Amino acid sequence: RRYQKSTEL
Amino acid sequence: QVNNKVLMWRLLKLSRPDLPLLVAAFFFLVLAVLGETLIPHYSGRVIDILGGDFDPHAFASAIFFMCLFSFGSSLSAGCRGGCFTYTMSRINLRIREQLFSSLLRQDLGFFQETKTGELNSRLSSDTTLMSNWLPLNANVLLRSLVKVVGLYGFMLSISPRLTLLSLLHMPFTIAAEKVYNTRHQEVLREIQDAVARAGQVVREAVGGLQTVRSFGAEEHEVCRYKEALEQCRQLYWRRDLERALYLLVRRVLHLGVQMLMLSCGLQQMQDGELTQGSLLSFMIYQESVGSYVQTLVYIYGDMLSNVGAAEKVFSYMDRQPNLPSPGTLAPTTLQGVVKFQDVSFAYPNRPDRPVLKGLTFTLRPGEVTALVGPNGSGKSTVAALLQNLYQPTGGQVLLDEKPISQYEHCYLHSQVVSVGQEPVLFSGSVRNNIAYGLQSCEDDKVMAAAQAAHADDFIQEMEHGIYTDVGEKGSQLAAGQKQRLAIARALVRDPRVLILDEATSALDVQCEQALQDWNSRGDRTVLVIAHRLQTVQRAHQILVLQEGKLQ
Amino acid sequence: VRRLLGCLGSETRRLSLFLVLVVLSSLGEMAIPFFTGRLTDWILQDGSADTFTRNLTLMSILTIASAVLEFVGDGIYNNTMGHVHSHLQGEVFGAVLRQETEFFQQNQTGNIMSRVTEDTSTLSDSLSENLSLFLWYLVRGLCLLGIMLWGSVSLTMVTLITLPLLFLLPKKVGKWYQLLEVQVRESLAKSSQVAIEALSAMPTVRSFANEEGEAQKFREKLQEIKTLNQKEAVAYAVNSWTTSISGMLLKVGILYIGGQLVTSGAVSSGNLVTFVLYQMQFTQAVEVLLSIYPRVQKAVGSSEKIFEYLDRTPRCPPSGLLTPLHLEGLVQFQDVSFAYPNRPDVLVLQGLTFTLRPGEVTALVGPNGSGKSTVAALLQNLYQPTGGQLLLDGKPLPQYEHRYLHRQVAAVGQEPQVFGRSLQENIAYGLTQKPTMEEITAAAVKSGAHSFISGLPQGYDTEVDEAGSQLSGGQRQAVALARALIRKPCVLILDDATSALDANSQLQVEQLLYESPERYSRSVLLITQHLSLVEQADHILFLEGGAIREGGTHQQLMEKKGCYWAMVQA
Ligand SMILES: Nc1ncnc2c1ncn2[C@@H]1O[C@H](COP(=O)(O)OP(=O)(O)OP(=O)(O)O)[C@@H](O)[C@H]1O
Ligand SMILES: Nc1ncnc2c1ncn2[C@@H]1O[C@H](COP(=O)(O)OP(=O)(O)OP(=O)(O)O)[C@@H](O)[C@H]1O
Repeated sequence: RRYQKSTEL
Repeated sequence: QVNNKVLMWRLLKLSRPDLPLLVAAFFFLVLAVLGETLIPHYSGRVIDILGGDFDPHAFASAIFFMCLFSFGSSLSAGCRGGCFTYTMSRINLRIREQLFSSLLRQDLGFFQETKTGELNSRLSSDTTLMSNWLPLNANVLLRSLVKVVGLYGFMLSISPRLTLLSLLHMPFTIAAEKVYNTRHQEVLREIQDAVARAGQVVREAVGGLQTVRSFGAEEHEVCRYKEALEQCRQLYWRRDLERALYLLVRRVLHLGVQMLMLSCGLQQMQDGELTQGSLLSFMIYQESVGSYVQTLVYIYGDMLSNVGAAEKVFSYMDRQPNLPSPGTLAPTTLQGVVKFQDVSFAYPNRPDRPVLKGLTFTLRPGEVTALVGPNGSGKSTVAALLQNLYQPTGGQVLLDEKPISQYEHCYLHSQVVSVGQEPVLFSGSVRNNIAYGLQSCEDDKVMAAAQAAHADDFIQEMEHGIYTDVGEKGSQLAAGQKQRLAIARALVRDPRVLILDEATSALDVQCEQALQDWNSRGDRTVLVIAHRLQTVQRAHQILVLQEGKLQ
Repeated sequence: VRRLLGCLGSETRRLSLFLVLVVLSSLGEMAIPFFTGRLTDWILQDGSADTFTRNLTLMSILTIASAVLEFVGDGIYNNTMGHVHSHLQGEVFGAVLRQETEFFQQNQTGNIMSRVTEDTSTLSDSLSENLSLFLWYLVRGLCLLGIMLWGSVSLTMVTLITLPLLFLLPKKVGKWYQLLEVQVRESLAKSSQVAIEALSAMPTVRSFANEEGEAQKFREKLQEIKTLNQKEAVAYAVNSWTTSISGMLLKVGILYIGGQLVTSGAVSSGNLVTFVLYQMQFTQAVEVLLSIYPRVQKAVGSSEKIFEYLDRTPRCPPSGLLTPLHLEGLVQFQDVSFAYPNRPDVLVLQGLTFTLRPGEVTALVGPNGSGKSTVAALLQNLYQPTGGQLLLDGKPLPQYEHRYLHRQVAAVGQEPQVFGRSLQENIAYGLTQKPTMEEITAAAVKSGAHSFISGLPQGYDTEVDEAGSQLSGGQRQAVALARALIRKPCVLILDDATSALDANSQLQVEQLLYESPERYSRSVLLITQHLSLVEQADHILFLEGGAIREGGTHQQLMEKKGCYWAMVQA
């Protein structure tokens, strides 16, 4: 598994 | 299609009054992209400088340009999200208010047919899904598209032979991302169906437990809920297997292109056509150009869902209401003659099913009128037609020798009031609920209305007098007190034609009748709806109602 | 608590194999930064092409063998956590259905709805997703720190001093920003409750010309958000500044110390590239673990509501064990007195005593209220009597088996609820075995529903939706009557059978009641307001005030000129 950073606004 | 083109231009016209914020936000977008793309170019130039002398005229220039663009990229990216979060909030509050104003003027047949579950999703969740179009989905798509071109602009400057091998494996990365995003949305839709299917099994068992225990089917409903979970569990495992298979493909492919360029790039550098500085600037770009293609394909998939979630709202807002033309007639002479002339009504939701069959009667202002009939005859439909809530299919309703749809909307409902069959109490205070819909009133009239309707006796039991807060839906007071509040809500308005619809409500109809004879004054028309004949008498006339026909 | 969260014990062989594959995958993943520092030292001092080939094939195998072991490790864990979540969710449904009947009246259905449907599914799916991420990055955060010590201690130690000094300001401002983000989401959802409250009562709003007033009330809630929204938008810009600046300032701090060290000849330039590449991967493993941990702490905080619901004990007595082969059908009341335990201060029923026998019909009549339908509730073991004794064939009701008793006692409710299923199974609800096709036809024959159900386009397989939309009140009575006739009950309860029945099925009701050949093995208790069936009843009792007032047969009671004489003359 790998963390996916929520997209920057 | 052209249907998506109008939704393109309609969503752009929504954000027109945010022009100075978009210009300042799109400035910081361009300033940040140019700031970051030049950073790895100066990274390799420092290393190439670090093979000779430490001359100030080139080494200190490259170091200063490193910190200036690192400051320029980070400071601009902070202000880009600052001006885009404020833009999305302004769009979100604009379309919430505009939708709720347009939903409030629809005809009453719209709310009967439409479930309340759908209107809550359009108001709460779909407005958020449409305000993400310009500040988020067009922000990321424009930022990633310019950056991808900028990375390939520098790669062509470094080595035109090496940048061709990046384009060869590209069509796989676009195709693999597009396949996975198609499959993932298909599964996540099937999850939503099977989750609500399991919740439908517990829907019947918990609510109708009395029928369940009457037949001993508790182990049956456990068996059906255990089976409905096994259908969900198969789809939960299918989503995780496909997701963990895509990561393994991405990790092998990423290593594959890293070895192809470390090997072939080194062979080119030993021939003298590349320097160590230009190789380091080439490798930093290549790790970054793969991560921007994946974002670009994923976001463009999500932009189509934002438009699709913005087409449900624009269809609810643009639906034409089925209402008569508004009237401007407000005479001061309103003695209150009500005439019915062969009226026939069919419900718009269920047409060709007649309720009224040519009713005809007349109300005199100084007298009392009573309506009696069996359950389901349609007494409450006569109450609804008297307040301009519907349009009769045949005949007409005459009020002071005028059709009832020809009056002003605020003036008529301030003179023809009613008490509902099932009273509804809102979430405001007691004083705000007695004077509901009134622009201005004094505290004396509110007290006097409670005195006339026997609501002042229990209003002093609980503290703060009439400023006590009521709970939501009115679930704080007794059922008997709720009818007294509803009755006092009618009388404070000083009405002209009065309609009381207790019907199944009893044990208080004689408390009202004993003080005032159905609150008949001598110039106020009173209509009382009851189920039993032995209850009125007071009424000057009586009109029995059977299957939509008067006797 | 974590001790009560000690489930999933039966799967400890499968979870241990996962924990051996995550460490093997974490050791083989870090070969990539190791063989970039050996290549950057190979170029700086030249060498054979064998060492280039040998260093590439070890980075070939270890990176490929690290992606496969993660994929095998991932699916294993995803297979087992699917079973644990599904087994517990089905386990919490068995507990609520075994609770007492009084749980389900005063408390809202929707409160029971939330705790079962999405307070367990979304709780488990959030926890199972956030536990593996905490488990994956802890081992990578621990295996990276192991080789940092082996590489060089001087630059390793200077990381740990500057780490908590650089990870206080990002989470202090990070705490402030998420406080403002949840204040917007609460005020946005609060305004939706105001708007949907006025929309569900549109006839009341329209009749008072208050469409303008409801638009002003909504515009007041939205104007409150905009005041606090400008401060929230600034707090997003400062949070993006502090995270970016503090992250970048860390990178230049370690480069200066390493550059001074590598220019003194203490370490080669190859080892500096490995260490810097480990610095970013170790920092990312800390900031991911710092964000996951509040989410896991939130999930276990809400897990105490589920386990309290599972651990509570029912108030009703447990089911009996006796299953006799044949029942005669005799039932008697011995001075019973029932009170609702929700308000035990009020005695709904008191002083009830009558006996029922097969072949005779006993009718219960009275006014509205006065515990009419409450007598039917006590007979089919829905509540326990506060006083008196209840006897069925010489035995008390809770001594009998739960499934067998309800198969021999059938009742018709005041408003018979119907479920959305096939009507072939809806007629044969709750049976231990599926009956054949003849009995459902025979049940429709004895109920009078066959004249309508055979006219359906699908007939016995006609689907019905929720709340019985595609049926009339009279057809709802007919579908319920056949449901109580398949099992051939020894004691039959008939409450409000003809509320909306004025057709041929009413004639079949009295034919079954008074002239059918099977009445001699059945006992019928009848509660309807139609006096035509009362005058033919073998026994008629009057109910008023929750007690027996007048009794006897039919003809014995008008000669007394009692309460039965009242509504007959009326
Ligand atoms: N909102 C509605 N939508 C569709 N049909 C309706 C609606 N309200 C009433 N009807 C129909 O109108 C008839 C009865 O109308 P109404 O509610 O005025 O009767 P009532 O006798 O005054 O009421 P009650 O049911 O309280 O005795 C029935 O055929 C019913 O199905
Ligand atoms: N869950 C409950 N909590 C409190 N009181 C209840 C509850 N269920 C029923 N009651 C009350 O107890 C009595 C039970 O109703 P009852 O047996 O008298 O029915 P009924 O109205 O006479 O029936 P029918 O509609 O067939 O004429 C009623 O007075 C009712 O208000």
